[PDB]
Amino acid sequence: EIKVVYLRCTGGEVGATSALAPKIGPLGLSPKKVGDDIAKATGDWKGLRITVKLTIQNRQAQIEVVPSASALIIKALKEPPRDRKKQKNIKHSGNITFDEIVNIARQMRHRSLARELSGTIKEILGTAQSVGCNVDGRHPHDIIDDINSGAVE
RNA sequence: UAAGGCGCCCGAUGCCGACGCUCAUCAGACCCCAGAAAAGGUGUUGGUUGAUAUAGACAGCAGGAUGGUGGCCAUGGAAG
Repeated sequence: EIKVVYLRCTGGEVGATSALAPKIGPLGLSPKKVGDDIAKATGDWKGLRITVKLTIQNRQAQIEVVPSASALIIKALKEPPRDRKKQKNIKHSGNITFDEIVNIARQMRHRSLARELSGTIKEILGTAQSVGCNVDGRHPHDIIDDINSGAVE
């Protein structure tokens, strides 16, 4: 029977304290094989958590990845992924390109949960500061960039 | 007449007294004088000052009460 389950996975980094045997266990597939297939499928994040769905069947489960608007910004921030020790105050420092902002805006538009494309850029800029980064100036300046200099199609 | 008094002891309001204030399960009641403070009261009576009201109050009841987002630096999970 077709069943969907949502897992806030670690991504490519394989987890030791797993919460996968509580859910997939009564469904049928080996939860250690569950943890191994998810870590191979996401891949390109390798440092980030993604809320991925698992469209499971009776014989084997399959993988389809759903990135969030906050999940796609930290993806573009090319930072070196570190070791397990996880040094404190990792809060990111860098510059994001303005083309990538429309790239999620077109991606959020295809996911079809938003305002028209003009309104998509503000709800991704409203989360860019929630990611904790700036584009040559924070969203206060981007409100200035939104009005009378809108690069919207 | 003074200072004191004038329900009764106890002489004098047995004034058609005036206007208020206060309810005390510890009421209060006249210099020296014989007993109380800080603090507090949505008890009640005054005031002071500043805001709210046909561009609609204050309660009251009944309705949205979400959303990018189940935000992330993330803690096994924290999605108000």
